[PDB]
Formats: sequence, C-alpha cells, structure tokens
Amino acid sequence: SKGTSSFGKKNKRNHILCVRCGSMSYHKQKLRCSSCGYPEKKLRNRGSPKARRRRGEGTGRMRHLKKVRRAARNGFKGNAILRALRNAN
Amino acid sequence: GMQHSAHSWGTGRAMARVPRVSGSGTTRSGQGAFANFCRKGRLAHPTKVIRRWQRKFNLNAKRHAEAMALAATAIPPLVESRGHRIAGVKMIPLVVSNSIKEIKSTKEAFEMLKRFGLAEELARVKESKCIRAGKGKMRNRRYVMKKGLLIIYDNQSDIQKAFRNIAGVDLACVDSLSLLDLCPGSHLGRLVMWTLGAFEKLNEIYGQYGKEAPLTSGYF
Amino acid sequence: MKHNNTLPNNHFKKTAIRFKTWFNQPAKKEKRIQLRKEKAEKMYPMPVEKLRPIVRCSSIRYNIKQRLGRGFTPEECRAAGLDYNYARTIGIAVDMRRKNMNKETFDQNVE
Amino acid sequence: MKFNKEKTASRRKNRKAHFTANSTERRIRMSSPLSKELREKYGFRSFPIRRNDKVVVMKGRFKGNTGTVVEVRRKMYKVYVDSCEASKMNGRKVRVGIDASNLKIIELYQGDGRDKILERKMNNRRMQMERAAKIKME
Amino acid sequence: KDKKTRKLRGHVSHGHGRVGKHRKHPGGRGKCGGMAHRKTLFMKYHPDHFGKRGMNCTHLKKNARYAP
RNA sequence: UCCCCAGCGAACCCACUGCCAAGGGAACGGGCUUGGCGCAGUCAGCGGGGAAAGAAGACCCUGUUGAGCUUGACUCUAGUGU
RNA sequence: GUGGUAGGAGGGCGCGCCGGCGCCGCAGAAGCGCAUGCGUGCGCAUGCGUGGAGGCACCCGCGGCGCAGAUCUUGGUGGCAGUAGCACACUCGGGCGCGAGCCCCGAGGGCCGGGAGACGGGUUCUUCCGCCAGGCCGCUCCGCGGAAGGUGAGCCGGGUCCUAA
RNA sequence: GCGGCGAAAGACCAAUCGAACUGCCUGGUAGCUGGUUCCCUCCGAAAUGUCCCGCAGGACAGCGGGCGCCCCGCAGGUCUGCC
RNA sequence: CACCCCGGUGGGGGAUCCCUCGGCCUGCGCGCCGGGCAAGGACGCGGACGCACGCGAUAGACGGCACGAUCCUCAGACACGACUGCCGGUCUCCGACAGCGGCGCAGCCGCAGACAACCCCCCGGACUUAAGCAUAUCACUAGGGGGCGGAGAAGAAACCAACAGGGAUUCCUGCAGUAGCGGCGAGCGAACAGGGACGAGCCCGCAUGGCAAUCGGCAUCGCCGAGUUGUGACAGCGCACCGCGAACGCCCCGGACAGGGCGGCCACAGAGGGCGACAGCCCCGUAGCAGCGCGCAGCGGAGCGAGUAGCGCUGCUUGGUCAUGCAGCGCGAAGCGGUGGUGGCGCCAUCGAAGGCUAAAUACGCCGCAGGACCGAUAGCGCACAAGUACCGCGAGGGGACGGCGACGAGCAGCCCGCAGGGGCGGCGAAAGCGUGAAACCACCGGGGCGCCCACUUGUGGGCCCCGUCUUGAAACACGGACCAAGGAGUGCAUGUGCGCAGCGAGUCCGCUCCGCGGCGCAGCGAAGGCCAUCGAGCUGCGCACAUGCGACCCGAUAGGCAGUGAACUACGCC
Ligand SMILES: [Mg+2]
Ligand SMILES: [Mg+2]
Ligand SMILES: [Mg+2]
Ligand SMILES: [Mg+2]
Ligand SMILES: [Mg+2]
Ligand SMILES: [Mg+2]
Ligand SMILES: [Mg+2]
Ligand SMILES: [Mg+2]
Ligand SMILES: [Mg+2]
Ligand SMILES: [Mg+2]
Ligand SMILES: [Mg+2]
Ligand SMILES: [Mg+2]
Ligand SMILES: [Mg+2]
Ligand SMILES: [Mg+2]
Ligand SMILES: [Mg+2]
Ligand SMILES: [Mg+2]
Ligand SMILES: [Mg+2]
Ligand SMILES: [Mg+2]
Ligand SMILES: [Mg+2]
Ligand SMILES: [Mg+2]
Ligand SMILES: [Mg+2]
Ligand SMILES: [Mg+2]
Ligand SMILES: [Mg+2]
Ligand SMILES: [Mg+2]
Ligand SMILES: [Mg+2]
Ligand SMILES: [Mg+2]
Ligand SMILES: [Mg+2]
Ligand SMILES: [Mg+2]
Ligand SMILES: [Mg+2]
Ligand SMILES: [Mg+2]
Ligand SMILES: [Mg+2]
Ligand SMILES: [Mg+2]
Ligand SMILES: [Mg+2]
Ligand SMILES: [Mg+2]
Ligand SMILES: [Mg+2]
Ligand SMILES: [Mg+2]
Ligand SMILES: [Mg+2]
Ligand SMILES: [Mg+2]
Ligand SMILES: [Mg+2]
Ligand SMILES: [Mg+2]
Ligand SMILES: [Mg+2]
Ligand SMILES: [Mg+2]
Ligand SMILES: [Mg+2]
Ligand SMILES: [Mg+2]
Ligand SMILES: [Mg+2]
Ligand SMILES: [Mg+2]
Ligand SMILES: [Mg+2]
Ligand SMILES: [Mg+2]
Ligand SMILES: [Mg+2]
Ligand SMILES: [Mg+2]
Ligand SMILES: [Mg+2]
Ligand SMILES: [Mg+2]
Ligand SMILES: [Mg+2]
Ligand SMILES: [Mg+2]
Ligand SMILES: [Mg+2]
Ligand SMILES: [Mg+2]
Ligand SMILES: [Mg+2]
Ligand SMILES: [Mg+2]
Ligand SMILES: [Mg+2]
Ligand SMILES: [Mg+2]
Ligand SMILES: [Mg+2]
Ligand SMILES: [Mg+2]
Ligand SMILES: [Mg+2]
Ligand SMILES: [Mg+2]
Ligand SMILES: [Mg+2]
Ligand SMILES: [Mg+2]
Ligand SMILES: [Mg+2]
Ligand SMILES: [Mg+2]
Ligand SMILES: [Zn+2]
Repeated sequence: SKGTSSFGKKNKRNHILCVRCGSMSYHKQKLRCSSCGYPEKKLRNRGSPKARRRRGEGTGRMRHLKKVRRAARNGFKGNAILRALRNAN
Repeated sequence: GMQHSAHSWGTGRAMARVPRVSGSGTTRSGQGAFANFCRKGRLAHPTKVIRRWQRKFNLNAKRHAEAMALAATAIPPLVESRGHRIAGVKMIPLVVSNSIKEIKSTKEAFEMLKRFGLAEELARVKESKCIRAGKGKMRNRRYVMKKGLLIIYDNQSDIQKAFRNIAGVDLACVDSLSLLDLCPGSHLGRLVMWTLGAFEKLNEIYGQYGKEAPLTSGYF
Repeated sequence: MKHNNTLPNNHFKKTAIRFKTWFNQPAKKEKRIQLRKEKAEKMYPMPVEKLRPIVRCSSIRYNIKQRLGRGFTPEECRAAGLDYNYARTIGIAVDMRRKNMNKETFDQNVE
Repeated sequence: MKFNKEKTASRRKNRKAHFTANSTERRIRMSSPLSKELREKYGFRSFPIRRNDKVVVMKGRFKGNTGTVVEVRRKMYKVYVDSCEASKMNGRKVRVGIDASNLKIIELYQGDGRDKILERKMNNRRMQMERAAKIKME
Repeated sequence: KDKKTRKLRGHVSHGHGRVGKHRKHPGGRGKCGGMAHRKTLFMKYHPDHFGKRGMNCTHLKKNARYAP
C-alpha cells in the first residue's frame, strides 16, 4: 500500500525541461525551475558547493569568453580586415 | 577527502558508525568517507603549509660554524677522509693567483685544474653521475653526482663563466659562504681551491684572534 | 589543565582565524628591489628620495632623538627663499599641517 | 646549467611536450645528423628528416644500411627507410620504423623547395657566426 | 631524539591507560572550573587569579610613563 | 509441495569447533579437571542445545546528551491593550 | 642483580624521502616464491627460481614512518553449497537445423480475456540476418545482437481561439 | 516544514513524520563505548586523602619514572629511660 | 575414501615493486564578460561518426600570415601547400523587458544577466566554549541579499599628543596577549609611538558684467538646445623586439647501447627530455648573443558645507570602561566650533566635521608560467582512463569505478579434429604476448597426519582453553573477530613551563626592513600617592616532555541552526 503498490501511481512528471538551464527541473505547477530558478532574472543561488563545479561558468562552451581571452592576449586588435584599413589611415 | 555530504548511518544497521557517502545508484554510495581509515578519506592531521619550514639559528653561532667548516678544508686528513682524491694536489690549502681571471675558455680552465693535480678528482665526480635510487628521480632530482672541488673567489677574481661547467667544480663568492658548500652533507673537509683575492679576505671577514673582524661587525 | 604553568592565553577559539604565511617574502624582496631600480631609471638624474626635514620625536620617551620628518612647512620654505609649490617641483617634501614650533627646528630645516 | 627561469628543466613538462608536440614541432624533433660531406657544404649540425632523403642507419639492427627515406610518421616519431624491412607472415614486406636520431643523412633531398629551407638555415648560421665573430673581435 | 609516539607503537592505550583513557575533554576546556573543580589548581598555583586589584587606568600610555 | 534427476543456482551465518556426567570456574562449559564414551566423517527427518541468528535493550538506571509536550518553573517574546 | 599490568626511560630494528659518502645492475635491479644461514628479538644476509630496470649500505636531515582487532575502510576470496531455490495442461506427428520438451507446421486436449485511447516508455514496431552472450532450463526463438525500413492530415489531437479555478 | 493538512490516529505531507527532504555550519560536542601499529633493555604503580551540580569525571596531595644537585650521617628495628 | 598440513605445477585474485602526459603545494604572471546578445543551455554539423572533443547553416581548418611534406582505418587529399601554429571571420535557437532610465529627443544612449577567490555595503545564526546555563562565547563568523574592480576599500586630520611635540591612507614590524572589557567567569582585547615598506597630492561651492567668457546635439561654422533657480578650463603617450647555437670513434655483452673497456673532443653549453638499457659530444634543447621615439597651451581664486553637529532617549555594536562606533526618534546649534581613553564644569592645548577625488606599498581564485626534502593509481584533486562521466534522486542534489606487451618491425592461421567456441602439432619474437603477479582460496600431483611449546631414537610423553577488550575477576553462557591483501589512529601551529644542548653574556636577539636604540635582562615594592635595594645571569636558538587553544589520537551521537527542494505517494479545498 504505502510502498510497492503506491509506485504504480507515479505516472505524472512534475519537473520538465527548463528552457534556460536545460535540466529536467522546471516545475509545471510552480512554473519555476528548481535548479536555476527560471523565470527569475538572476540565477538561483546554487544549493551546494559542488553545484558551481557542475553548472557554473567554465563548465560549458565559453564561446564568447574564449574569443575575448584570445583577443586580450593579442592586444584587442580586432577584425583583421579592418585592422589594416585603420593602419593605412 | 572532505568533499562529501557524508553522515554516520548510526547504529542498528549492522554496519560501522563511520560516515557513509550519501545517495544511491553508484558504487561510491554508502561507502565510508571522511575518516583516515577510509578509502578516499581525509587523512587525519592533514599536512599544512603553516608548518614551520625554516629553523632559526643564532647568527654568531652560524658564523662560528662557518669558521670551523672553513678550517676543516685546511686539514688534508679531513679532505681525503670525505672522499676527495687529493694525492696530486700540491698543498691544501691550495691558493691560486688572482691571474685566474685571465682564463677565458673552460678548456684552459680544465687544463689549469689538470696541472693542479685535480684531474683524478674531477674524473671521479664526472663518472659518479648516476640516477637517484628513489622516487626522487620522478621529482626533478633524477641525477646524483658526487661533490668535487669548491672554488672560492672574490669580486676582483671573477671566474664564473670559465669554470661553472666543469663537472666537479662549484664556485662560491667569499662574501657569502654557505655551509651547503663548506660541509655538503654535514661532512667536514670540502676540497677547496682559493683564489688569492678570497684567501686574503679571510682575515677581514672573520678577523684575527682576539680582534674584531673588520668586514663583519661584532664578530670574534 | 594540570600543572603549574602560566595561564593559557591562546586565542585560537575562533574558527575564522586566518594565517598569513610569508612564502612570498624572498620573492617580494626581489620584486621590491626591481621596482626601486626601475624608479631610479625612470628619474635618472633626480634622486629617488625627497628631501625631508629633521623633526624631534614626540613623547618623553623619544624626544631625546630626532628622526626624518614628512615635509617642510611653507614658512620654512619661504625663509629658505622658495615658494612651497616650487619646492615640490624640485625634490623637497612639503607638509602643510606641521606647525612651526620653535627656532631650533625651524632654523635647522631652513638650513 | 640552464639560467633561463622561463624554460623548464621539469621532466614531466618536457615529457608532455614530447608526446603532445604538434606537427610543426614534431618535424623539428625528428631531425637527423648530416654526414661530414654534407656538413662541409651546409655547415649545420643536423636537419629535420624528410622523404626521399638518402640515409645511413647508425644504430639498431639495420646499422650500416643505406637507403632512401620512404615514409616519415610524426605521430609515433618513426622514419621508414627503404631497404630496412621485415616480412609479415603472408610474405608482405613491411618497412621497419627507425627513430630519426639513429639515422644519418648522406644526401639531402632538394626538390620541393627544400633547397630554399637548407639555404635559409645555412645563411642564418653564416650570418650569426659573423655577429659572434665581430662581438669576440670587440 | 625522536618523539614519544615512535616508542608507543605496539602498546594498546598509547600512553594514557586502559582504565583511565585519553578522552576528549574531561574536566572541561581551558582553565574553567577555577572556583569549582580546579579550585585546588588555583588555590595552589594562581591564588591571585580571581578578583580585582586597584585603580583602573583606561589606556595607560607606555611612552609617557617611560622612566627606566 | 517435499523426495529423486537434467540444467540453472543464491543468502543468512562463520574466533575455532567429536559427544556426555559431575566438579571447579565470572556462582548454568564444546574446549578446563576427573571420569563416561564416540569417531569412513553419508542420506532424510528433526527442533533438546549451541545461554542459536536477527538489532550497539525499546524496560531500568546513568549522562550536568536530547526532543515532543505542559504549566503556578526561570528569563524573554509576537499579539492585544494603555 | 634479574617477575611484571597501567606507566616512565634507554638503546636499537624497520619504512618514504633528503643532504652526503662508499658502491652495485641487461654477464640481470627492485619485487616475488622456496630454501639455507645469522639473530635473545625487532630483523638481516645469501642460494636457487622468477622478474626485466633500477637499487643497496652507512652517516645525516625531514616524516602522512611499523597493525590482528576499531559491528574498521576498500578490494578480493572461502565455507555454507551443487544446498535453499528456479517451468512442472499439455500430448502426438512433421519441418528447418550441428543441436529441439519449449522454434515453426498439422492434429488432439484444454485454458482465458482480447481489442482500442491517455499518462508513462521511446524504436521496444516491422523485415532480413544472427546467436555458442542475455532470457531463473534450453532455443534454430525473442521485447536480445546486427543491418535496414517505417510515423505523410484544411477535416484526428494541440498551437495559430476562448475562458475556468 | 515550528509549516501544511487532518470526520483527529500525532494520522498524512514521495517506502521518511511527536517537526519531511537537500546542502551547509560540521571533522557539532561527548565526563560515554570502541580502537590505538616494532623489538629488546632498565625501573615500576594506584584503586587512597581533600574539594568539586561531585559520585562512569576532575584538580590537588600520595604512590611510579626520568633528570639532577649536595656531603648534612641514615633506620616501618632492638635496648635503656621518662611521659 | 574423505579431511587436514607442507611442497611442486596450474588456476584464482591484483598485493608488491618499478613506472607516470596526473595531482598537490608554493612562487610569479595575468586579471580581459555582457543587446556588438554574455554565463549557461537546447538542437544541429564529419564521406563512411556512436562517445568524447571540436564546431555553428561559412557548422570536424573559412580567410590572412607563418610553416613546408605528410595526414591515414578505408577511401582519398596534397607544393594551385599536406600536417600544423598564430590571429581574424562566420558564429542557429533558448537564456538578460508588463521593462526601467538619461539627453530636446528627426534621434542617440545606458541599466538588467554572468562572475562570488579577493574587496565594499546591508541582513545575520546556531552547533560550540563556559564542564549545566540565560549575559558572554562561537562571532560583528557561517550563511543570505546587494555591488564593484584588476584590485577594492581607505585617504590628505574637526588626527595624535601633553613633547624640545609629531603630521593623509594602506601594509609590515612593534606596542601586546598589553591598557582594558568580561556571570571581572569562560574568555575577549585595541591605540599612539619607535622602526620599515611605499610615498602625492588635490578639487567643487560665492568666477565676468564693457554683455555665459561654458556645454550638448545636428542634416555643422549655421541652427537648435542646456544654462543666469548660474555654465566655464590638456599633459601625457607610442613603436620596435632575432634566429642560429659546440663537440665521438673503435671493441665487448646484448633483441637493441645510452652499459663495460680503450682512446679522444666540446664547454659563456656537464639544466632537462627523447632516442630499442644509464648519452655533455645522436636529437630536441641548454650557455650565449638585438632597441627606441613623440608631446605639454589659458583668463576666477577667503571659496566652507543645517533638520546637520550636539544633547536626550532607545536598540545594536566595540577592548572602549558614568559610552567606542552606528542607527532611529525627540530636541536642535554656532560664529566660532570639535576634541583632548571619553561624568559635569573650567582651563590650557590641538584641530576645522556635517561636500568630492586620489596612484603606490596591500588582498586574491580561475587561468598561464616556473618550481618543490609533496603523493605515486585504495595515494595524490571527486577525475592519471569516453569525470562531474556512467549512474541515482520528483526535486534541491548525490556521485564512482577503471593506468602499463613490444624495437608501433613481427606477433600467423599452415595441417589434423570440432557446427562452433576452440583443441593439438606448429608459427612470430630476446622475452612478454593489455609489465611484475604476493596472499586468501582452488585443481591435480607428491610427501606427511599434534594446533602450538619441550624432550628425544617422529610418535610418544609432559605442558598448553580464544584472542582482543572493559573489568575486583574472562576459556567464559561478557562484547568484537569468516578469510586475505592494501589502507588505517598523539599530528600541525600558537603561547608557555621544565630539562638537555648551543652561541654570546650585563647584555642578548640576522631573517619587519634597504638599516629593531623593538623585546627581554642588568632590582625590586605598593591600589596609589609614594618608596627604591643590604641583592640576583640573562638573552636567543635548537630538541624533547607536558599544559592550553585550535578538527587536536582516530571513528561515533540524539540534537541545534542557516539556506534551500518537494502535494508524481498522501491529506484537504477549488475548477
Ligand atoms: Mg495520482
Ligand atoms: Mg502537480
Ligand atoms: Mg584521498
Ligand atoms: Mg623504493
Ligand atoms: Mg582503550
Ligand atoms: Mg603518559
Ligand atoms: Mg574510572
Ligand atoms: Mg558548586
Ligand atoms: Mg537437481
Ligand atoms: Mg556437562
Ligand atoms: Mg576431558
Ligand atoms: Mg542432516
Ligand atoms: Mg535448538
Ligand atoms: Mg546498549
Ligand atoms: Mg554529574
Ligand atoms: Mg624485567
Ligand atoms: Mg607496558
Ligand atoms: Mg630502501
Ligand atoms: Mg636495510
Ligand atoms: Mg599514518
Ligand atoms: Mg589486517
Ligand atoms: Mg591490538
Ligand atoms: Mg560467498
Ligand atoms: Mg534443489
Ligand atoms: Mg501452468
Ligand atoms: Mg494497444
Ligand atoms: Mg518484433
Ligand atoms: Mg544463445
Ligand atoms: Mg496519543
Ligand atoms: Mg510516508
Ligand atoms: Mg575527531
Ligand atoms: Mg623489578
Ligand atoms: Mg576508590
Ligand atoms: Mg566503564
Ligand atoms: Mg597528580
Ligand atoms: Mg598446497
Ligand atoms: Mg585497482
Ligand atoms: Mg596555483
Ligand atoms: Mg552568440
Ligand atoms: Mg583554411
Ligand atoms: Mg547584476
Ligand atoms: Mg566547531
Ligand atoms: Mg556548555
Ligand atoms: Mg561539556
Ligand atoms: Mg547542554
Ligand atoms: Mg571586470
Ligand atoms: Mg578607490
Ligand atoms: Mg569578540
Ligand atoms: Mg562654477
Ligand atoms: Mg646544437
Ligand atoms: Mg539625528
Ligand atoms: Mg578650541
Ligand atoms: Mg587623557
Ligand atoms: Mg573634506
Ligand atoms: Mg598498485
Ligand atoms: Mg583516486
Ligand atoms: Mg526513493
Ligand atoms: Mg600478467
Ligand atoms: Mg584494573
Ligand atoms: Mg562485572
Ligand atoms: Mg580475555
Ligand atoms: Mg558462565
Ligand atoms: Mg560475530
Ligand atoms: Mg598495512
Ligand atoms: Mg596537544
Ligand atoms: Mg560527527
Ligand atoms: Mg539549543
Ligand atoms: Mg528552514
Ligand atoms: Zn532551469
């Protein structure tokens, strides 16, 4: 009753895909992601010290940041076509 | 070892009271954590960087030991007792002139030490190069070789370039003698070749008997 | 505690106590020497130090001795023949809040 | 001694630099000494080995053989010389991989712009020897 | 010489007794109990620890009172 | 169902274990002492014993360890009111 | 003169690494196995076998430095035990096949749900090929393994509609 | 969640409820239980006194060991004598 | 026959040892996010492509420049540039809007979101210590909220002082575990100096009146706007920045020479790594070698700070004491005011609040670099491996395991048997055949039957209960222990004390720093006013023992708190 019989009724799925963080944590009734806190503007304060190691900055692709490290290393010379045009004048 | 949410499961579960790793579904789950006897546990009394790495020694007592380690180099029974092959060497203390600075190339410097009877000493050190016998060879200490000739010089006879590459030759300025050169391995009697500039400065750094040192303030 | 000893005054009860180790101390010294050399090379003829006055130390423990002050008063710079704003352009430090107290400290700094 | 603090004497970093060298560096690490007849002409000690280089083997089983380089493989660092071979079971002859340090170049290939690259190292060696001659002159 | 632990390897109850023990803090922490159960320690070795003596000087100045 | 077989094939538990009688012993022994016996080490039943296994006794006491709860406990406090 | 718990002390043995110093090693290092010897003892040395690249001794120095126990931790392995247990309404013939109680076909005898949607699953669907792995036995079978194929909307459902709490 | 909710059982609130679950403070504290790793050599106890919200604990004293220093006569004894 | 013990061979398992493209620690460097669409996510992208990693419809090298011949599993590509390196392009979609705000504003902009180590502001615990506990402590911490930057914050005295006076801030040393606070209990606890690092100073407001001399915008030398409720000022920057780098042969052993032997050679290079064993001379490297320029102009200067200061009350805070700071409320200033370790008043002394900016010394993770008396695959990060992966949880979250042939040249399928897996004769190789291969345990074989000790003529006799542990007392019908391997517990720091050792000694202490008249000692007593010896070896280091604070020998509570997540089970209510 309390255990094995009651697990047959667990066919609802409350936490669905979050559109911000992509974890299966967006609640349907609550309309809030339990992981990242969407749709609050700021990110939810992560519930563990390891949660930054899993989900924080640097754990993803860092598509813009890897470009701006490379430009900062070279001195922010920017677009190579426009670099020669500013140098001629 | 402390990166878990581990708790003791308590008594009553026929298992020891050590903290168990929380969660399920992995092999790490329910295993012991946090303890020094646990696998992947924190070692009890972890090592800290606030350990006192350096040791203080009184400066006057360190200066006496530098003086006594210097006197050990002047005793030919001590120098051959610590492994230096000093049969060919003229005197001990062997003092070379301040025209040592006119040697420009180390081929002429190796020839100069050869005609001082140090050829067997340098060859003993060069062939003694072997791989260290422990895990120190992993930690950037792969090769050990013996300690050979120490050359003490001063700033007016600077022979650093022409001599530093000869295997078995260490160079030390006379203004700063460490005991790591004078008794390497806590074994007195390092084979030391002096320049004339460094030798004549010894009565200035340490003074004479009963007198203060001129170059070292307040040393007797 | 057990025996005869001085009563313990060890203040490590706070778990928030930090430790400042000094492993950078030989390295900071070589950085400090390098910056001083680069300052001297940036101001090649000009001395790296300001000219600072000789002041007497404050309390009764220390008024037997003099030390090197912060800057000269503008009335000291005027008696020496200088405008204090001109005096800063040459390597003289100027202190606007020190009071010209007596003739002995005044005439020593003017000289 | 190495007095440059910015370069490693570390074994771990030197070993990682050898096995994760990129292809430009792996070409340089696969250099081979020249003969004395090549060193009187070119002057430099060694040069990176290439296909169609004549080579005498200096160490190993094939020591003393001469042959052309037929294959260089930068990953696993192996030069395959013509007439340094071993058969498989099915009679197929396989070239045996020799390290470039065990090969000495007898005749340098000069076809695909390599004569430019040899002369660039030769001239920079000649120019740098002129500067060191003037500095020791002064 | 080496530490005492290097000799106590092999003996149960490292140096602290089987019937007694090395427990965590019997008696309390610090110098507590100076009027209750360590009163014999304070009557013997620090009989002037407790109480007040004399006129307080809020911020005694060392350099002003310097007179060696 | 068991039992017997082909194939498949665990767990509990495990200081070490020939069996009794009395004695002594931490005052109820498988081992000690003194006696009585049994030992080819197999199959099936069985529940006398192993003070059988479960579970760091839930009873009780102790702890200057708690928590739930109460009020004429102590010290405070939201609320109401002035 | 000689016992010894708690306990204190001394001197050594052993381990990782350090500064030295004597050396050894592809003519075989460490490690390991079995022997022999030394040693009151911690332990040490050798022989043979294995091993295939490092190591030893001593003096120094640093220490995460010695285990039978902690319902210790982790890993491995036993006994228990070929035991408990696991299909026991099917039967006969035929087929493919190396191989058949279970796969296929025919017959006989029985039994009970079956077929559509949702949620949930997500390719399990279907075809071809397979299997010496998985299926509480076996399999030629399969919700398994491999390769493919398949989901077509103005009218079905949702959105491009409406509001409920 | 010192919150819900309860035709009231302290029931139920994800196999958890007389205050859920997660992470942290936190290696909470424990006068309590368990364990605490080489050898030989030298010596070797106490389970008593006083006090303590003290009675499963401490501190002091006693006893053990180690380290010393100093040349002062020393004794768990008998004898004699007096209380 | 079984059983047990010992050995041999074979299993079994993965200890040991050796290795290590990993970790850890320290130092240094960098310190650069975002509507130009960030962090993160989703989905796609390879000829054969799952994972990983890369990437964005220009989707598995697009361009420029440099490099210069391979990449590779197949197929192929390639001097019309392979493989690479550096930089730049392209860069889907979700994710920063009910947006908010500035500027006369045809319009142009900004804020949001990330980062959470360092730093600033606000909010703010409890465990804990006090042997209970309530104030105290933990702690003005953890934690939560907000906000920056490469540092931040602070900062040019309404300061310190009491002198013969010093002179921003920050940091170090030091004052000092001191004055002081404190159930005056536990405990807590600064400041001026002195020495040092570093140094740097400035500004708005009350600016002309013979004319706003000032600024913003534009479609621009002219409009429009701001503005008289008042606008107004230039001294600092930039570029360049290499390619080369010495020196070895023979013999022996071996699968192979980097080994051994002999003989040389180079070295401003004998750091390190690779190479078939241990290489200065085989290779990569290593030592070594290279700079500069361009700028700085003018016109006000006594301006001054109010619902403040202060006082009263309250709450918090602090070492701050008849109040240190902060806030709220009531009261509410002055031309003189503030302050003087903090009762009032008076003196004297010293400063000028209620406006603003300010380098440097200081702090610090990611990351990069370099090191190390660190760890060496149960260790070291959780991860040396398709690791925050597999996997689990509704969710917040939780979170592993797993390293090794060789010269990367060979290592095969010839024959017989089997449906096959395979077996046997073979095959390759120095050997191993994804290093070594311990123990538990197992198969077979061989030998032997006490579990141990003693004795000897080896099977007899004699002696032995089960270890650990707590206990008055354990073989106990006390508890823990199936076995084996590996791991596994008095440590670190601070401050003391004692002892030993060491240097110097009325002195002593290098290590903050570029240079301690700083500490302690040479003499104490008292609450103090005051008194002052008839007098005394210390200082510093090293080592041990011990005490205390810290996680404190290791492991262990029930609890308490802070911040979060769940009504898919279940409870009720509504549609
Ligand atoms: Mg339901
Ligand atoms: Mg729901
Ligand atoms: Mg670990
Ligand atoms: Mg070793
Ligand atoms: Mg014990
Ligand atoms: Mg003890
Ligand atoms: Mg007791
Ligand atoms: Mg009392
Ligand atoms: Mg059967
Ligand atoms: Mg009986
Ligand atoms: Mg009997
Ligand atoms: Mg039976
Ligand atoms: Mg029974
Ligand atoms: Mg109990
Ligand atoms: Mg009590
Ligand atoms: Mg004895
Ligand atoms: Mg003992
Ligand atoms: Mg060893
Ligand atoms: Mg040994
Ligand atoms: Mg340990
Ligand atoms: Mg063990
Ligand atoms: Mg034990
Ligand atoms: Mg089993
Ligand atoms: Mg059966
Ligand atoms: Mg049936
Ligand atoms: Mg259906
Ligand atoms: Mg199907
Ligand atoms: Mg099958
Ligand atoms: Mg009831
Ligand atoms: Mg429930
Ligand atoms: Mg602990
Ligand atoms: Mg005795
Ligand atoms: Mg008693
Ligand atoms: Mg007890
Ligand atoms: Mg005592
Ligand atoms: Mg056996
Ligand atoms: Mg393993
Ligand atoms: Mg770092
Ligand atoms: Mg983008
Ligand atoms: Mg391209
Ligand atoms: Mg923000
Ligand atoms: Mg704590
Ligand atoms: Mg308490
Ligand atoms: Mg307590
Ligand atoms: Mg309590
Ligand atoms: Mg920034
Ligand atoms: Mg600032
Ligand atoms: Mg405090
Ligand atoms: Mg103005
Ligand atoms: Mg070279
Ligand atoms: Mg006010
Ligand atoms: Mg005044
Ligand atoms: Mg005062
Ligand atoms: Mg101001
Ligand atoms: Mg291992
Ligand atoms: Mg690991
Ligand atoms: Mg569950
Ligand atoms: Mg193997
Ligand atoms: Mg006892
Ligand atoms: Mg009892
Ligand atoms: Mg016992
Ligand atoms: Mg009994
Ligand atoms: Mg048991
Ligand atoms: Mg062990
Ligand atoms: Mg301690
Ligand atoms: Mg705990
Ligand atoms: Mg409480
Ligand atoms: Mg809460
Ligand atoms: Zn989300």
